[PDB]
Amino acid sequence: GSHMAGAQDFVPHTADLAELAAAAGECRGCGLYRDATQAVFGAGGRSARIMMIGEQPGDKEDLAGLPFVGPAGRLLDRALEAADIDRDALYVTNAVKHFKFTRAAGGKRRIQKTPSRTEVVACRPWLIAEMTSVEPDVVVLLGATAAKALLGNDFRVTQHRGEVLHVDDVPGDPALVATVHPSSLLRGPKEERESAFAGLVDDLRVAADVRP
Ligand SMILES: O=c1cc[nH]c(=O)[nH]1
Ligand code: SF4
Repeated sequence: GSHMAGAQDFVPHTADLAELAAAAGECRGCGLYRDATQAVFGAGGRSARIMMIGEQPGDKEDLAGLPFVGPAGRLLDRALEAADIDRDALYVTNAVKHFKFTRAAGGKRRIQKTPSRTEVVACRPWLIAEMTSVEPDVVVLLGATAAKALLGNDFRVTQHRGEVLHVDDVPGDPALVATVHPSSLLRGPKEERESAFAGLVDDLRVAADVRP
C-alpha cells in the first residue's frame, strides 16, 4: 500500500551474484538510479562468512562500480588490518546501491547526501537477496543508515555499538553487529574519532569470532 514495493519488482529469483548485480543496474525502485552512473553491487564471493554493509557508494565508487574504493575504503582497510581480517574473504556491500549526491551550484558536487528512509527501505530487497546468496554467519552494519536498514528506523548505533544482535525478519538469522561507519572517521574531534576507530576494530574482531 502507501508502503512502497521499491526494488522488489526488480529482484530476480536467483542466488547468483552476477545475475543479481546485473539486475540491479536496471532497478528503478527509487529515484536514486537517475543521478547515479550505475548500481554499485557488492564485492567478494558467496564463500564469505562475514558480510559488511556500508551506507551507499561515494564519488569514486559510482565511477568504478565497486564499494569502498575511496577514502572511506582506506579507513576501512586500516581497521581490517588492525583486526587481522582479509578484505578479500569478506562480502562488502551498501544499504543503498545508487550514489545519492547533489549537483547544486555552488557547493561541492558529487559528495554523498543522506539517503531517505524511503530509499533505504526501497533498496533493502537487494540486501535480502545478497544475504540469501552469501548466507553470512555475521553481518557488520557500518553506520546509522546500514544499521537502521536491518535493525529498524528507531535503532541507535550509539546505544548498541558492538553488541551481537539478532532480528526476526532476515533470512537465515545471521548475527548482526552495528558499529561506526569508516567515513565518520575522516573528519571530526580527535579523541572521539580515535576512540571510535578502536571500537570499530574491537567490533570487527568480535564479528570475526562469532558463529551463531
Ligand atoms: O562503498 C562505500 C563508499 C563510501 N561510503 C559507504 O558507505 N560505502
Ligand atoms: S538505490 Fe536501490 S532501490 Fe533505489 S533505484 Fe537504486 S538499486 Fe533500486
